[PDB]
Amino acid sequence: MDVFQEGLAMVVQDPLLCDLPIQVTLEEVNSQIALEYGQAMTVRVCKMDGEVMPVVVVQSATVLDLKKAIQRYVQLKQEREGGIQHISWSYVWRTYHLTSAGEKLTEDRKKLRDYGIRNRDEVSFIKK
Amino acid sequence: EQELKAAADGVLSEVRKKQADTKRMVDILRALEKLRKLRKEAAARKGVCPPASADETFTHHLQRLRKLIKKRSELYEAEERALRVMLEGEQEEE
Amino acid sequence: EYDPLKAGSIDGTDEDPHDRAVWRAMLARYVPNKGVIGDPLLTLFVARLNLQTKEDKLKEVFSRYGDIRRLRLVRDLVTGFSKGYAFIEYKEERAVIKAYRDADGLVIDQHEIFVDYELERTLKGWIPRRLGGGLGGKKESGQLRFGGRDRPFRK
RNA sequence: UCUGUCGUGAGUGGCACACGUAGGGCAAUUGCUCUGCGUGCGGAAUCGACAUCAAGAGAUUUCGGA
Repeated sequence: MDVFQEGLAMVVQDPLLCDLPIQVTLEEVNSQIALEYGQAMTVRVCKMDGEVMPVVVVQSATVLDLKKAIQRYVQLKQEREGGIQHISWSYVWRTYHLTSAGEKLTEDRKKLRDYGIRNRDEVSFIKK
Repeated sequence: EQELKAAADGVLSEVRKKQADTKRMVDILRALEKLRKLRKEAAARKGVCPPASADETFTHHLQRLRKLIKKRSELYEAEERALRVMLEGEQEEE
Repeated sequence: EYDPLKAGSIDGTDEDPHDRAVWRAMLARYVPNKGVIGDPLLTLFVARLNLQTKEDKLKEVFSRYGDIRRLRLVRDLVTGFSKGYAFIEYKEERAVIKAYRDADGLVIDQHEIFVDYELERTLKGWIPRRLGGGLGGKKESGQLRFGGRDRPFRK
């Protein structure tokens, strides 16, 4: 009773649609809509082993909103590869910070544009 | 009323859960179809590679898929109507 | 034979937890994750590595004790930060015991590494430090867990 | 002495609950109602946070309520 999966699979094979990770879901495609409209922006995060994950947020996204985007990206990642799914995000955000250009992103309420973050930027992790 | 609602809730909510799932593929193809459009505006330079084959292959996919989705929803709507017919039938006579 | 009770005491004579972390150790139940792989006999758990140490260098310096079947350095799941400890899986028990006796104190990237066996699936009732307990510790940090190779009991 | 339930890659997950916190609407300077986040009773000082188990930094003393 999952005929939609076959259709989604073949449609993804569109050369102008290869960016999409098999299972599409509404929030992922909608985020890339704002990418075409320019409202969104991609903020790259690199884990300390060098692996990079391209988290996408809106231009007016706040720091705390960016945090959930990482949660949304990571959580979506875990189901596809089947890793650990019950990430204790309370702990992860309790001990680690977010830093860009040597400035730690502490104010969850402040928006990334004032924190100097532009599209296609890079931010890293650091302990409390 | 509390157990009248719960009895309706037990069946009506379950049908909606599948119906919401049944609707969930519609907006997937709606959002995907939109995303296809704005990338063709950027494909004015990318249109060198054949988009007509790409567009033709894309369009025939959803239409059969959306036809099957509508066929499935007709089954679910009939049961939703039937459940609404039967559930309210019992509550008056009780 | 791990006992969170006596682990908090120098000579195994304490009958009452002197630390809430000891109390948490008794209550909490631990099972190794799905990431725990391989025969526990041959897993030489090493610790106190440098956070900049790469898993290749660990293979490079630990191959001198013999062939190495498998290796993993542990990093934080979400962040990627190295956790400062690894797990070396060897072949033949001759290699791991050689790794046991000499590699303890072996300086790697300006750090004196710590070497032990894998005590999860071998030491009864073993509880890691995260769940309260573990071994080693530092008496500076308001708590300590005796009974390990680093701090044997004062028997 | 300081919530319940379902869960085992999860003493750290899900939901609910309680308390606190940020933004929205309503009434009489205050009160009532919704969404996000923090802890599971809540503060202070000190020692740690560069500790031995596949991912998790806590602990000693102190004092406020129930």
